[PDB]
Amino acid sequence: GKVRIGFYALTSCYGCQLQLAMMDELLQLIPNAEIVCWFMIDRDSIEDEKVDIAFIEGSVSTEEEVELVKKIRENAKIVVAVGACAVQGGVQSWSEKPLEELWKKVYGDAKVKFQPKKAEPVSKYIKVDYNIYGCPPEKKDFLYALGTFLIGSWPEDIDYPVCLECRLNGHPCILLEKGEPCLGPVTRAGCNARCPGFGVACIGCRGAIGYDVAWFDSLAKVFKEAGMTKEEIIERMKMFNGHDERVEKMVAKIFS
Amino acid sequence: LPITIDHIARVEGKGGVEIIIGDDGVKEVKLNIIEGPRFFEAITIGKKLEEALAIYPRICSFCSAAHKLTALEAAEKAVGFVPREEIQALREVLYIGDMIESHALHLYLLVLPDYRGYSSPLKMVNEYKREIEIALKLKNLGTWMMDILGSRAIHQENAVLGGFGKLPEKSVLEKMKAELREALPLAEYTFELFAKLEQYSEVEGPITHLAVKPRGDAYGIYGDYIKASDGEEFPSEKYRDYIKEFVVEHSFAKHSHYKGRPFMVGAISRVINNADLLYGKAKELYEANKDLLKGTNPFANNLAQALEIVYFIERAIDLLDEALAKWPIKPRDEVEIKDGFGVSTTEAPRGILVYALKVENGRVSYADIITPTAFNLAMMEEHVRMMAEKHYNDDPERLKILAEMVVRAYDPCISCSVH
Ligand code: SF4
Ligand code: SF4
Ligand code: SF4
Ligand code: FCO
Ligand SMILES: [Cl-]
Ligand code: NI
Repeated sequence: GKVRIGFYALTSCYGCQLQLAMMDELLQLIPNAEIVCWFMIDRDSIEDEKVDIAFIEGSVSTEEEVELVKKIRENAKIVVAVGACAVQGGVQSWSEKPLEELWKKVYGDAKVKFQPKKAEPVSKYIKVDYNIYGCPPEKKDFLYALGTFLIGSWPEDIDYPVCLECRLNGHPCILLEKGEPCLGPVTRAGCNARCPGFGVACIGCRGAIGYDVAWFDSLAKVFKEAGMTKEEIIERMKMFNGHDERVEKMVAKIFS
Repeated sequence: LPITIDHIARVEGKGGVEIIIGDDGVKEVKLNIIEGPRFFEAITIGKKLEEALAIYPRICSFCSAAHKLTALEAAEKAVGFVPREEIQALREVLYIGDMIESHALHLYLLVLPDYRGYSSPLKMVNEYKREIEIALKLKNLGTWMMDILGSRAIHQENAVLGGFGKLPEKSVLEKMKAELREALPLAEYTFELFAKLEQYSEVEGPITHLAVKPRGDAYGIYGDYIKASDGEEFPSEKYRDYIKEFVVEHSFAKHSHYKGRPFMVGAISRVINNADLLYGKAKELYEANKDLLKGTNPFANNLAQALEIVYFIERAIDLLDEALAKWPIKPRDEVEIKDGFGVSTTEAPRGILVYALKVENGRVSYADIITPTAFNLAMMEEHVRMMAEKHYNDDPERLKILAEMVVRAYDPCISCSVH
């Protein structure tokens, strides 16, 4: 048989899908596999078909997406949450304001037949078996995962900060020489330190990691010298970790 | 017995079509836009201007750079910054980079399977080797442009307040001008391929076409006046005076009227209002095909995108020449977050994009966004009606194919429509 792969969409910018779709010899790098649901490129997809690997992109932001992830979980052997939207609830997850206030601010008092929920990751409603990180994730994050799966192995995630990748390429640390509030120390690696490589601080697009190794002589020292309060770091980290209940503790520990 | 298309394939975002039919024929076409809302307009209220400026591109991946670059203009108008000549040039060129990649994506991977019998562009790889080879070269030019200048083809963190975080070596821009003018014959090929595709007469009728009038003297993306094809022209900050939105029960996106009627925005709307402003091979391809680029048919949208690919490929060889002649270029300038209000209207690949930003205390107090697909959703509903009326008694799966063909001609990015 062939490995049945599907790709399914919650609420998202479709960028994670588009990154896959733009991988050029994509067909020639999944030769073991067949793509049985992917509505963005295939008019013949079927949603309630069972699959070996399910890729879900986006936050659970409607009542129908709730009942939907319970269907994919039921119909799929491996559930892979893909992207900052599906892994952490995304940039649409960093107001804490309740749904009504947001509904009222954008739509006025109007109503809509469908039911909007508060942005929420896939982990909130079903068991996720793997996460591919980033907003969007790299091409190599998909090559690696699709690659390791289609041989029978199981993929594993990088757990060290961007800073290792930034020093290896020799980028000047814009946190130090420039005092921009780079989230590298607390964002997992993988992107080849793209943003510091262009002279811009990292905004954490690949999800918070724990600062359990003194990669700075004193991150506390630099953070205070360049004038960035604990409240200022926690909020910048919310941009991509609006539901991470440890984020508050990792920062306070840093400033310890 | 309504006829429903639950999930429309080969568009961006989640959407459906449902046709209500009765004794008098077809009564109603509802485009069910279920793509959940993400409340961009609300949650960036009371966040710092750069923090929100970094998040506005996650509205949409196909038009990512259009979002970031239009929101930048608006913020840079609020705080009263003004860019520099060459920083604005390279801005227009990163935008063009998004024009080419989006157009090529849409013409080749989303539309063309319908005319070829294929459910999927992935499938026609071995029957249309030459065509896809050309698709991937044009798409990948545009993708390379956005990597070099924006840092990434999706979500361009190199475009910042005041200019760019880092500008490439001069040799790279010169290689871009090489890769550009090599693409020109591929852009023409595409025009010709699409010039020979059927503009189905069932949707032929009158359309109102709104486009941003370009400042300067060429077919462009930036400007301060919105023309309508009736012969009107109104200022971009007054967009709220001449264009009225409203919720509807079957959509998370907000419809829009101009003088109380549906209109359409995009590549054809720009060709209607602004074709005299072309030049280069685009001019002739327009002048030799005026009867294929009429305002009276949404399928004319597809060929106009092909015509635009040709133009912007030339338009960008000239814009780089401008930037290359302010060499060297300090990549960005200081920007004082003095309070202000700023409205910007650009042409995203799908039509007009309007960002309205207000800054109090270097924070965002007010934000208003309307995406070209949100404009278009009303016209789309009417054109599907005309299709579905000449075929509600045909075979359903056949009705389905042509309804969706109509929808795909707008190049809907639904994610843009529900921000
Ligand atoms: S994670 Fe990022 S790229 Fe992926 S769908 Fe969400 S916003 Fe788009
Ligand atoms: S703090 Fe940022 S700029 Fe400095 S080394 Fe870490 S990732 Fe690079
Ligand atoms: S540097 Fe940070 S924000 Fe930039 S791509 Fe890497 S993880 Fe994402
Ligand atoms: N093109 C495009 Fe996206 C939409 N609608 C934007 O702007
Ligand atoms: Cl057909
Ligand atoms: Ni879009």
